[PDB]
Amino acid sequence: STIEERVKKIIGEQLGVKQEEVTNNASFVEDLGADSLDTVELVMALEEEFDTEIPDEEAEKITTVQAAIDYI
Amino acid sequence: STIEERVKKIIGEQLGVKQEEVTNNASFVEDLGADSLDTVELVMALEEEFDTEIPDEEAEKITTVQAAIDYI
Amino acid sequence: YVNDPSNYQLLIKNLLFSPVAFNPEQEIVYANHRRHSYKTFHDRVRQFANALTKMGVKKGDTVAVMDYDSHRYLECYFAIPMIGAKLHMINVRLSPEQILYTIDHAEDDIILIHEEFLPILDQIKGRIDTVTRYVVLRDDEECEYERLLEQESTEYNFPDFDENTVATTFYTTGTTGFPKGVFFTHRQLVLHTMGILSTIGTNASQGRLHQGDIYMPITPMFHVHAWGLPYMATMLGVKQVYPGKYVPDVLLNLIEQEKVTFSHCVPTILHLLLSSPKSKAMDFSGWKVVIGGAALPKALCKSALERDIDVFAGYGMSETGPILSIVQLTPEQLELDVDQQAEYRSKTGKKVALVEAYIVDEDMNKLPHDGETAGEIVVRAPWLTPNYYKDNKNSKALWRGGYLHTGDVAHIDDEGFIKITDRVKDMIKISGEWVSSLELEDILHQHQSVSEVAVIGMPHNKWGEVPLALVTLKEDAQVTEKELLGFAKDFINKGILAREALLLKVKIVDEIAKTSVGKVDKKELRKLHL
Amino acid sequence: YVNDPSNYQLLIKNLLFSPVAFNPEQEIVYANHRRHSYKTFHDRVRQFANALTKMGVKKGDTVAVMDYDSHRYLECYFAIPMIGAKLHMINVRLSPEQILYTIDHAEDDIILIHEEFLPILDQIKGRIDTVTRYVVLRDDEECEYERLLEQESTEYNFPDFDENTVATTFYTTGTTGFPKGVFFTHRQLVLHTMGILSTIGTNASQGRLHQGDIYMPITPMFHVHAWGLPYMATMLGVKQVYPGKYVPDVLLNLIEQEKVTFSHCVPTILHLLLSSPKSKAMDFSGWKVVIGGAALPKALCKSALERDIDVFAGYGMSETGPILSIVQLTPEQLELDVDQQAEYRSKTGKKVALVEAYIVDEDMNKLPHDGETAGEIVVRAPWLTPNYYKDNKNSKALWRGGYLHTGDVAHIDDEGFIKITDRVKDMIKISGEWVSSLELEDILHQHQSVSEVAVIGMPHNKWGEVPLALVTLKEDAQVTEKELLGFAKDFINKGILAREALLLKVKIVDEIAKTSVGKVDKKELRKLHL
Ligand SMILES: Nc1ncnc2c1ncn2[C@@H]1O[C@H](COP(=O)(O)O)[C@@H](O)[C@H]1O
Ligand SMILES: Nc1ncnc2c1ncn2[C@@H]1O[C@H](COP(=O)(O)O)[C@@H](O)[C@H]1O
Ligand SMILES: *C(=O)CCCCCCC/C=C\CCCCCCCC
Ligand SMILES: *C(=O)CCCCCCC/C=C\CCCCCCCC
Repeated sequence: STIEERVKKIIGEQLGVKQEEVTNNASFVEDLGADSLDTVELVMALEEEFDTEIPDEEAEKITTVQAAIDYI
Repeated sequence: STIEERVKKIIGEQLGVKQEEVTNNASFVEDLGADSLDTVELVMALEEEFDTEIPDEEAEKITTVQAAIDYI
Repeated sequence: YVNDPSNYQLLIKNLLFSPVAFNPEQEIVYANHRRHSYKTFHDRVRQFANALTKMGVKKGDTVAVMDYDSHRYLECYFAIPMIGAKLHMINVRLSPEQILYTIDHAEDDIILIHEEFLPILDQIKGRIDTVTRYVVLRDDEECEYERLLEQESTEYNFPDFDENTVATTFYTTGTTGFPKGVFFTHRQLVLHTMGILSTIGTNASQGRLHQGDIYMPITPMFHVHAWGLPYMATMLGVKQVYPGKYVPDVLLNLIEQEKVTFSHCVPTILHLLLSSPKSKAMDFSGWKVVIGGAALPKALCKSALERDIDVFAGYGMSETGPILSIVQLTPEQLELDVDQQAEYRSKTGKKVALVEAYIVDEDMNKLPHDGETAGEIVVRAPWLTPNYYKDNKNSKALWRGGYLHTGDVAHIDDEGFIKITDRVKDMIKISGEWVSSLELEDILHQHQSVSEVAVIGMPHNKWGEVPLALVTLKEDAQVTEKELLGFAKDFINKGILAREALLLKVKIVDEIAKTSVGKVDKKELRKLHL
Repeated sequence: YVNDPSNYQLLIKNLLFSPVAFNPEQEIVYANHRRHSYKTFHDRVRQFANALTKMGVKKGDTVAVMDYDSHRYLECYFAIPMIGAKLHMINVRLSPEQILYTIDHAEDDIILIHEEFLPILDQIKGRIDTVTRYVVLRDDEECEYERLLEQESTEYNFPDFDENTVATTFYTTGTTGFPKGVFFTHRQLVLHTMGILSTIGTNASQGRLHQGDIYMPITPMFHVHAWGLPYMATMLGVKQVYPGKYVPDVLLNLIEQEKVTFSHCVPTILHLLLSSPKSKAMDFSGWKVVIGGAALPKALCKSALERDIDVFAGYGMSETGPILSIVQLTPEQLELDVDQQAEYRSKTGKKVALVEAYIVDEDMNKLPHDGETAGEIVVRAPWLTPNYYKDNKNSKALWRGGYLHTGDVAHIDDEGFIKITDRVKDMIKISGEWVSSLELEDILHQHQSVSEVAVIGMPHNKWGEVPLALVTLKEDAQVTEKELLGFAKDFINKGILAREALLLKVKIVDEIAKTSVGKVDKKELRKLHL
């Protein structure tokens, strides 16, 4: 209800993209306009805000954001 | 009371300097660490916030910030 | 130029027009876009020569190309050198400031740029001042390159000049302040083609490129001449397939449809292709990838061998042609099991024909080849750049002592197998002993609470510089420096102080800076940390 | 080198050791820091030669200097060229990236840097790779330069070499993608000193530099050799005063105490000195400033004349020695009133001895000298740089048609007085007519609701590029484009369409980008706007 809402916020903050377009379906790449470094730093900021401990080993298989949102 | 307080805020915002050290006595230069361009853009931001219309012709003679604060 | 017809010059036009084999009906395939034969290719090369002459390209001009892997790049690989101009290959992975620097340094006259790189040109177009014309390349009939070629005749008489005139140039972004320009002549490229063909064509039954193969590059073709492989494939007259932009599914479809047999790529692309879900049901037992980017891992090699792929390694760099060494297996070594074969195929390899390679110390004393003693590789070959363009001090440091210093530390077997340990500038000098960082990085990466490991040095008073480890932890594992220290101590087989673990001082920094080539910037990490 | 003693070479050591006048007891003053005589100066130059030889500086090495105006810079102006090395003057006003580029391009060996520029070196120290030693200059006894000199003998035999060996080099940041390197030989510097001395020493009674003057620079001494004035002052053997960092009160105190008579500065520094409250009661009627930075205004000249200062203008640039022209007044012109004298003293001036200057069109047709026809100045002189260092195309464009193109548009009087209008790249081409931007900028600046005015061009279909004005308004004056248009129409004396005011399209943008030299970046403004 509220957790999933704010994951659409984080990845939208650093890349300057609105929350209506940026959703669970919106992946870590393409529509956001993120490179490799931008994607990994978004993955890091996910844990710098929600206090997870991402190993990038789950990030080797998630490419839809939705996977991380639900992972939380 | 309140007007003079927030002029110490503006010139402290862009240059990342606290409001206790940055006061009326603190000039546009030195202690802030501002160049020519930084100083003129601070002078502009003064009018972009308090809605004055600085001509830089008053800025040719003000070198203490206090002069502008009271000018308002 | 005085021709003296009895005096033969080694030129690239001889590679094109005096090949090993020429089949006029053999195809050149641009992925799902165009197909034409070698006759059409030879006509289009002459047309491109006519167009370049029309635009005003002389025998000393520079033409720069910003493109993908396509038939247009293959045409530029021939037409521009034969006219007498230098081909400048632009690395599209660099930052726009570095690209602008290289354009200003090389002093290009015409730029051939793909329409997808136009945003890169948008932010540096003002500060160029050398380029007079821009040619926009497209994947449809709107291409200006196609419009310029279909306005010319297919007849042209290519000149004869000295074999020592410069043919190609590109800029390497190694450990230095600014990009360094390497360059090669016609003779060097022709000799590189001949030498590598003699080395890898005469192999008995493993890893050989012959006249029945189908070649498709998976190397971006602007790096080191795509390892000189387009020249070799044109000389053999084999079917060539160009994929364009590298997408794993598109590449797998091309491998299936075109029956590709020979490729070259880097470990990351190969891992992506093997891990793609589309590749599980696709046949692979005719493919002959050569991995030469950097340090083919043993696990990826083992997986590729289990998928029945003839995968082997090779070594080179920008200054060296590039090819200096290739893994070749004697016919007793194909009877070994998958693990020992994977170990053999991951090595640097033996040096190719006409290459002299030694390992030396800082005094250049030519350490023995015993498989344990490690020193820097120094080489001599017929296809090395003589210096850096418009450079003196770095050029002098490159050819110190009469050999070309590759900046790599390796030990050479008794039978000739080279094993690269790590870079010269990554060395860890503790007191009076010399250790690498890559093996420590791998050992710490074997921990179950690390994603990426970076090991750099930290000066000390008595023991000199000491190693320091920078890693990123794993999920719900707030393992501090003490746990990583204990894990390192849990290992064996190390020298120096006990197990060389007394001043590790391991740390954990969140973000590790990565260069435009995907590698971590160790110098920047040192600057930020110390 | 074969000396051939009958064959004379024009070297800088002859400027030092064969001067017009040598007083061993004449002083060299560093502001409130040190004082010593010309004998001590000649001893310290030999000591610096000994130290440079000890550090390993050969006859082709490069020594870079990052300093203020001091006695150390005067010592470097002599000692480094006499050894045979090139002196690279670093512009400390450039951005650190540009400074790093120039250091990499020139390939310096030793860097002499003041301790106050150390933060600049902090962010570029890693990516340098050419410099082996850094010498930190200080204003106290802790200076490493002083410690290195007081460890050497005051005896040295300076070599004799070709007069065409390069002596100095510096980088100009004009309208181009990267800084351009100009360089000069010993012969060119000696000839520049001789020519300017012959031109401005032989004047009857106005604006002459003679053997009784006291010289103090107010030009940063790393730009164009400080207009060659330290060489001329050393040749005359006059008292020299160096202020260090430019502070108006310190400069005024130095002028009062040292009885300075000859100086050179830029209009901004002169305005600051004249507007300082400390200068109202200070005597000025012995001072002979020459204003040569850019475009001495008539109002500042009038105020300086009212303060009884011999103020006059001069023209030059990095590629030209620099001095090409000086304002000299015939003795009938000193009887004119203050306004006409101010008009005369603000001009570009007449060309100095051994200088050929014409105004040409884009076809190089040598327009007439009538005082109205305007074209680009092209010059020939014994002290022009022959090309840009490590550059071909810009070098070819610099010397087009056998003359050096200065990039300035001017009209020359019938009697020889040159009047520069504006730059070549700032031109406004409407249809088939040619107008400047500076006069329009001044006219719009005469409005009572503008602080700074920028006028640039905007392409159109029929009339070609049309002017556009960018200004910043004044207090409580929300005057839109219509008011500025009306104010421009209120003027007179203009050609083209009626009063050339039909497509002005004046705008008001808040912030105007300013380069590191204090000037507005017109190219960047064009990129941002169009
Ligand atoms: N087969 C290989 N194994 C390990 N390192 C390699 C291999 N091939 C290339 N490299 C590395 O890649 C570098 C090429 O650098 P560059 O000049 O940018 O092309 C070489 O110096 C090697 O250190
Ligand atoms: N007396 C002068 N009046 C007007 N412009 C000047 C004068 N002296 C120098 N300049 C300008 O300053 C420029 C020097 O540019 P630079 O190569 O950076 O030294 C010249 O090209 C002139 O356009
Ligand atoms: C990314 O394209 C890598 C380019 C930078 C590093 C150069 C790689 C080394 C070049 C060649 C490796 C040697 C293998 C040659 C293959 C010849 C056929 C067997
Ligand atoms: C800031 O130092 C200006 C440097 C950049 C532009 C060069 C200025 C032109 C140089 C000299 C002007 C001519 C006056 C020479 C004075 C000779 C004595 C009368």
